[PDB]
Amino acid sequence: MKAKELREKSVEELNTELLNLLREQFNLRMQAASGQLQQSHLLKQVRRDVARVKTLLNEKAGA
Amino acid sequence: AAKIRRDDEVIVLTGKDKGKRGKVKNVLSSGKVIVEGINLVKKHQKPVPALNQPGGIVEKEAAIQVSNVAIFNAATGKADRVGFRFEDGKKVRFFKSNSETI
Amino acid sequence: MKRTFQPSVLKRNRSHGFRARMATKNGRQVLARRRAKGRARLTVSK
Amino acid sequence: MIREERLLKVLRAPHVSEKASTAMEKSNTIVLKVAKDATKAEIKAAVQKLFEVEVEVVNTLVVKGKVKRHGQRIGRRSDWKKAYVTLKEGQNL
Amino acid sequence: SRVCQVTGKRPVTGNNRSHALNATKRRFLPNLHSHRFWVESEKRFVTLRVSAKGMRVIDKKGIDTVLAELRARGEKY
RNA sequence: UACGGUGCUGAAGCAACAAAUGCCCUGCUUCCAGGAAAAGCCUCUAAGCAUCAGGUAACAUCAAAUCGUACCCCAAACCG
RNA sequence: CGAAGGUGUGCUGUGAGGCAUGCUGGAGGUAUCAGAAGUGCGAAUGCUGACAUAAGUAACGAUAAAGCGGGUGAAAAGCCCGCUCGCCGGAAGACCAAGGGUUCCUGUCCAACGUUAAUCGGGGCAGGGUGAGUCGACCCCUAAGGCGAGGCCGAAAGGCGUAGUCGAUGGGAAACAGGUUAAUAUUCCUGUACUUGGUGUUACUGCGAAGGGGGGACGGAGAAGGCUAUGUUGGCCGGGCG
RNA sequence: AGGACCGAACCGACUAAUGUUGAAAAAUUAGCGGAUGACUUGUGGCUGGGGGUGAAAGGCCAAUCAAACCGGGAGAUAGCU
RNA sequence: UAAGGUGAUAUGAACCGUUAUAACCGGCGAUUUCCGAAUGGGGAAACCCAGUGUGUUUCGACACACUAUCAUUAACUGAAUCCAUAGGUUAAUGAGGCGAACCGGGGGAACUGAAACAUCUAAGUACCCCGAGGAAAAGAAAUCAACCGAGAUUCCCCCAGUAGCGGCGAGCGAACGGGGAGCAGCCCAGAGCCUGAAUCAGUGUGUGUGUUAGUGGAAGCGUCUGGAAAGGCGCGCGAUACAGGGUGACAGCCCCGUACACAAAAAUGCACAUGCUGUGAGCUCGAUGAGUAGGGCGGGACACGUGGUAUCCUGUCUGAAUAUGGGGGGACCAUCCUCCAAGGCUAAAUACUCCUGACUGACCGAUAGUGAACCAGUACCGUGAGGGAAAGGCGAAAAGAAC
Repeated sequence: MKAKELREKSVEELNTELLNLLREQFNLRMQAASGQLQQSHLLKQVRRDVARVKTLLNEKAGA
Repeated sequence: AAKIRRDDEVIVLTGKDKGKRGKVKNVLSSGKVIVEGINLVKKHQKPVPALNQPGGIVEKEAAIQVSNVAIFNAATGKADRVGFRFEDGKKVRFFKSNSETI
Repeated sequence: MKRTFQPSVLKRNRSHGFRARMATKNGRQVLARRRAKGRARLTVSK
Repeated sequence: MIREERLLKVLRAPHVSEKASTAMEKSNTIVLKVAKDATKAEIKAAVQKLFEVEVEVVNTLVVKGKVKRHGQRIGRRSDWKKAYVTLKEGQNL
Repeated sequence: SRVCQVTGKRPVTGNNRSHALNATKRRFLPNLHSHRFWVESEKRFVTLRVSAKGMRVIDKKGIDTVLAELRARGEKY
């Protein structure tokens, strides 16, 4: 997912931005630190995916 | 690129297994390879009180050097060195001595 | 008996601390020698 | 108001202990590890909006990191912040 | 500092020599005086710290040319 | 009563006298050696603003952030 | 089919030395003839490391002092519990500041640390623990003093200093009782409070300063008077009649 | 009233003994002086090396003082060991 | 580029990838908390406290940006005072700090040597301070030479431990001239003719080459000892490749490489070519650097210590001629020769190595070589500046010892 994020509008990367943080990131920090979450790789891939959305969002907004 | 690689059948050139064929299990970035049924060490490990306890003397394979193996030709039935040629933009390996692409 | 080192953090810092080495020419040369010698702690700050 | 991007990064873990446990089962307070730069307004707003409960008041201490060692190599852990979040009479989590 | 504002005369260094030739360090100082110069073109008194041969060169070159040199080299008067 | 305690219940709960180096007291008396400053605080107005702004009073409501808080501290934890 | 090195033996040269070989070792050595030297150690109160000697010797850190029973343990003079005994009690008690920085509390281990043993510990390992509108800091204000735009001065670096700006050891708003944790509490809980700002409504209304005045605002000693903390005794209440 | 008197805290340090590879690189014990003053103490500040400060001893200036400490000139120089 | 990866101690768990959007390598971007010149004010560095403006469909609270000083320039304001200057406000541009050596300049010791010591030496060294560059500095004759000539500066070898200076002690010590490295000349003080004429500087573009990833890269088997072969023995092959490193002992032919031949989407350094802008060629005529040269006094630099001392620099007092003129030619005068100060620019030869790459050593091999082969400027010591260690090697492979 790098062209897929590249082909939306600024509003839609703000939506999937807030959903990467909201649904994914926070619930996996809370789920990870409360004994659950066997699958730990999700933390990494979510974090890098927020990096992609902020990158494309900085590239799309202005310069 | 790398001459001996992952799913490949080799023969062993030096030591304890000289002339034994076998398939490469994996290949370690130390420049070593683990080849099945070849460099068998008799480890004996402790039954850790965590998840399952085998105990005993487990006979594993050890990593031999990449330079101690060469891939088995099977058209001549001997060891053979590997080169790299280009075919249709693909860098392919080929056997030396009959020049056959692998 | 009353030994010489009677510690105070405020006098340690006002005297030999970083904002007090940087405050003058010669303390900046002190910091330059401590960085050049390559030193884990330059001043005594904490 | 506090933006939601800030407000997600503040809460970090629920704190499990016996002081925490007796705080929940005896005085409505949930104890949780927060961001080190998180203020009490941020923690209150983030529990209001991320566990959808009603917070009465927050009390924040900062816990100092312990100097451990491996072998003969020391190291301080890391300071964190712990928030005693006193909820109202209607709560579950 | 003791610099003539016209000629640029710093204090220089030297030796007190004696009759036994014992060298000692000394400073030769310029004859710096603070004199107030009437400029007719501006109708004002510009006060300068001149030497006593900065006044010779002001008497010869004129005060306007000298002030043009000080304004030229960024000496503020 | 995992004898470690844990809950429940709980009477009287007054007076006299003595009394500080603490309080009235930043007082009072006295003495020369003649005993910080600036803000908060209370007031006065100038420029300005004048049926606005501001001030006062009552009521309501919101806010009071941040860092320290363990433990030793005449000492086996500080300086030796 | 065993190098250097190490350790013995035998032979040999006038000597420094050489040669052969057993055992250890486990991978390098080097003829001859030349070349270059960090080229030869017993001394330097030589430098560094190791190991002796006195020597199983002095000592084991206040002459406040211990005794017994029981428990745990592989093992108890020292740990835990109990009963006695002694010591401090204007301290050897309690609370802080400075300073330290997890030593606090719990479980667990006894290698080293503890001048002995240790099951114990301020030791090792792991987990826990520090909750504030009212306490303190930050903050507002300043003293000594620092720094200091401009500025005056000075070979350069820089010195001094005006406006200012910092600087507590001083001045400035407000919370007490009771309960609770193994470990925090004027912070948590219960009860009862108080303070300062913002905003809104309502009623009345002249408000307004890096400006004026007051106040803050402040010595040593002494003397009583009125109190309180606190204590003693009686009354009351509960228990005892040895 | 008092650089007043006796005497604890507090500041000091006159004598003796111990200690002198100490419990301690200056103390302990028993006595001793001052103890409302030219006192004592906390916190901060200022003075710096031929310089400070000194009720003056050449005392003190981080267990160092007839010229601190650190670094450098520097492998000073040593007709001496 | 790729069949394997998610850095190490350091294994695990959870996964990603295998013909291409795993991972790894490179170019260009994005993010880049706080402290630090630190720059909004302050401060005990990594913290405390703001102001101003813009925006925020819960705008009772948030988010972003700007706000240091100084120099220069401009605009608007603006005292004593009328005009005006000082001052004030705002904007634009630049600077500030760090860094090992080399370089120029401002200051500048003493121990030591003289077998004492004061002139002298050490020594314009150590050190302090300012400034600059990839080099700096110097530089285009008011220079030598010597009646012949040379032709800017810098560096090297002689000259030559020479002439000289010297309590004529200790010591200091040239130039002329010769041989080389390198070679380059110009502009303003000034008008007219004439214009873009060479010249460089700033940029675009094109070409060539280099850097930053890479690609291909020859040729061996049998037998004996052995734990293991690259070793012994026997027979082959490569070489524009027998530099080196690893592989279970010593490998040209096992592996990585080496010789050799190629490779860049992008960013770049250098060199040509070329577009634009700025800049000025060339001709005639004129001018041709005044508190200056020189002097008196004091001091310094010249190899030269005031001496018979030329020359240069100037703190102080003075003070010309200005091409029918002036400086020098080692006191000084005359004759003769040579040159044109009081304005400035200028490449190369030259000096150095914080840092990068490749290669090399009759350099060291763990008490050596860096203080530091190892998580070393660390532990530790000291208030501080500062001082400053010790410590490498199981094995071929952890098969690192089940029971």
